[PDB]
Amino acid sequence: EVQLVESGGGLVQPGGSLRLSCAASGFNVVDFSLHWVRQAPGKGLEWVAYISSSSGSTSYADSVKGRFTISADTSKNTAYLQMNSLRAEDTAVYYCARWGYWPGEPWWKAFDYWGQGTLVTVSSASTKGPSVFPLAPSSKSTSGGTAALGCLVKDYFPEPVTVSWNSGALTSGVHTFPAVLQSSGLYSLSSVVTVPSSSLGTQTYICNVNHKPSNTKVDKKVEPK
Amino acid sequence: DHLFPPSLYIFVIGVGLPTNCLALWAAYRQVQQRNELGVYLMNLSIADLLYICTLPLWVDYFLHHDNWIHGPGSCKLFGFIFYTNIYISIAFLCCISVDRYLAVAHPLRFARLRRVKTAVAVSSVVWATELGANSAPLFHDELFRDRYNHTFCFEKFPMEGWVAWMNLYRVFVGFLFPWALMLLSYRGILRAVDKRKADLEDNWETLNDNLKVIEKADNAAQVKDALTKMRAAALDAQKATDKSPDSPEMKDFRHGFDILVGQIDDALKLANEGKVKEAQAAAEQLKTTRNAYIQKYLEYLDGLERIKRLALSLIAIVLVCFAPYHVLLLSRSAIYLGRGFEERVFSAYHSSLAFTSLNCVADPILYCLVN
Amino acid sequence: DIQMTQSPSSLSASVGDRVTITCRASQSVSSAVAWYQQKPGKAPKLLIYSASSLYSGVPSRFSGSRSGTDFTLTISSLQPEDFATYYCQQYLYYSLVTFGQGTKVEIKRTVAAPSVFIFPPSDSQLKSGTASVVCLLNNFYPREAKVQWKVDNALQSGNSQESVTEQDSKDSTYSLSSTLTLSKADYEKHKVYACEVTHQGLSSPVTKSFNR
Ligand SMILES: CCc1nn2c(C)cc(C)nc2c1Cc1ccc(-c2nnc(C3CCNCC3)o2)cc1
Repeated sequence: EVQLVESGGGLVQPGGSLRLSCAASGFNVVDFSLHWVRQAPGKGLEWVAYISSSSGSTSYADSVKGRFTISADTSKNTAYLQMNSLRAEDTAVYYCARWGYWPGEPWWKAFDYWGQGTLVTVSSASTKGPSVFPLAPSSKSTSGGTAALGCLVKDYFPEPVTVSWNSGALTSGVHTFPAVLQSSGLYSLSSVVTVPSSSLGTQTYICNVNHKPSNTKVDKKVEPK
Repeated sequence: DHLFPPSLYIFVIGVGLPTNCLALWAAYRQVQQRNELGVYLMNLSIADLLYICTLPLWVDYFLHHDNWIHGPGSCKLFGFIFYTNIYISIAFLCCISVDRYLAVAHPLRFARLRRVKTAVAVSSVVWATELGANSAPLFHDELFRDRYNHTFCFEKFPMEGWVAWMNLYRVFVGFLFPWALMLLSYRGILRAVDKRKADLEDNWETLNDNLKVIEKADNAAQVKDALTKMRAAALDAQKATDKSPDSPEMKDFRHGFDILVGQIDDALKLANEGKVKEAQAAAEQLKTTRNAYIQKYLEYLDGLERIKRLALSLIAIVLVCFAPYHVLLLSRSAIYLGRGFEERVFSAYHSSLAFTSLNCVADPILYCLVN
Repeated sequence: DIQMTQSPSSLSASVGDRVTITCRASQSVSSAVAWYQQKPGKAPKLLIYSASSLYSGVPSRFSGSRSGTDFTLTISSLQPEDFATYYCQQYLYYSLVTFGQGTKVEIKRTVAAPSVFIFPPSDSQLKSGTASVVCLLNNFYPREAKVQWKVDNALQSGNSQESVTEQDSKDSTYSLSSTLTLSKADYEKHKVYACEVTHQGLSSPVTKSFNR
């Protein structure tokens, strides 16, 4: 079985450092060139770094020169990327990929194997639970139709926040928007459910907000004024 | 005047028999080497023996007898053999022109056709088709007595009607159709060869100039971009070198290109490190690698030119050996079929009929064009 | 430095439809262009290498070719599994690797304008010294949209955020929302906060507004 397995991602403060690993199975690290490819959230792919342990050759994207060091240790069949002096702009999913050596098919076939990728998030923000606000619908809006009711989950950190409605009972008509990173370094989600106008009365709706990283659970009732 | 046919036929017998036997030997050996053209040449050479084994009697007819002492069946048989020789030779020369066209224009697309077994199946179809087309008199003897005499063996002076129509069929389908196909194959070969050659010059110039810049480059960034284009050119040239039959010379070219690309990568990484010595690394390694493949490249260029010569000489053979005969056959048909050199045409016609026997000489010559 | 440009940054197509994605090299690249398929949350998979050949395991639906510097990816007939982001990648050398920006193949649908709602700030956040106004656009069928925030008819800029969902798995539509960010000091001023929404499916911008 041919595998590339990344590890070592996580949260680092600006100016700090991380050491990412890429373990190999099936093939050895010395049998191919390893590349790191970065994908910033919402962006396309960027090549970041290269190592060929068979020749001792490395290279870096201009955006990381003098900042990142790439190395490998074939005795553990593992490669590493040392990321020093990190900037906010380095937040991305880092993937380890396998590209073979010239001549022949191992080279023409390029990034045949990719690892799973690991997330590196660079931020000065400390861990925060959410502020949860009721985006209650107005009774005068789109009257007689389907009301949109929701909750705003504001200023939280880190990223992995789960929002569900009525403890998992309400899945129909539910849109959870991707969180947006705020200038504060914290994130904000919005979760909206669509409901028949009449149901305003009755069918109380609860926004169940769960933050594993902050051991926080917030239950808010969204109701028209 | 009347001794021209006998003299030409005696020459043809004396030359063609030794040379058709040697041609069959050489073509068989070419087949043993898995050269599919050795099959077509073998089919050509046997056809020219089949005709030749009849010529010795025609000469005796012209020199020692006042008529056809052999009887009507020897006349119908020699006519059949004559026509089959002409159309077999035309069909196989066309097949050769079309497989040289495919070999140069589509080297990796119809590989299954450039095989001995495919060529034999093609020859079998060609032989059965020719034999059937010319076998009609063998199923009804009125045909041979509406077209040929039976006291002398020539085609009757006036033409019954169907005779002129079949003569037009054979001129247009027998001669003009495969001739036009041979001319189209020749021009397609010229275009395919000139395009491959021109494309292989574009890569040579980009490589040459990028090496010159590396020779005079100062900043590492320019050595880097020069090597980048050198690599693109090398890969494109190897693609041009990739052919479906895995010819031994092409394999060597592929290996050379792999060596070249490896040297370009060694220099490219040495340059990324920032060691200026890359200038001499590349300036010596690529020069050394080019220093030896050039002679092979010249041999390849000569090979492509020799394909062009084959197609042109083959067209010239078809036009010298057969054009005067189909031209006078068409002229004598356009007369019956319409409304004065007319007899005067009948010994230019007979002289051109005799002249068509030189395809028994041209066929063994093609051996010097294939290899 | 060898840039690759993909033209159809977003392509809509039906299941069973013919899809062509075109990528242009800034300079000569030998047939060293690969195509990759990326699905959300996953590492890219190689489809085509050497601007032509399929990678083993890749369906015959995929093909591609080179014409000079122009490279294409063709999906002869889209399957439900092919709605992915495709990337064009240049591989001349280990250190020169570049990617095109990627083209996303979306599921084609008919056109419908979104429903628009306004969600005013309430006391639970206003008491914190901040304010936010949220404008919601639901079930928009095309992807493109423009939302303008205006306060007392002034056009604001640089003080709002936007988030868009992926095509819905049952409807193949998008929902968009945007948030206007205000300090309490800014919220305490002005009377009307309005969201002006323009879409290709609308004949005229639709507005909804919040009068303090
Ligand atoms: C050009 C010669 C020729 N070769 N040939 C072949 C190979 C096959 C076929 C089907 N036809 C021909 C012909 C036509 C052809 C033309 C004239 C005669 C002819 N006239 N008189 C005679 C005798 C001999 C000479 N003194 C008078 C009596 O012979 C016969 C035949």
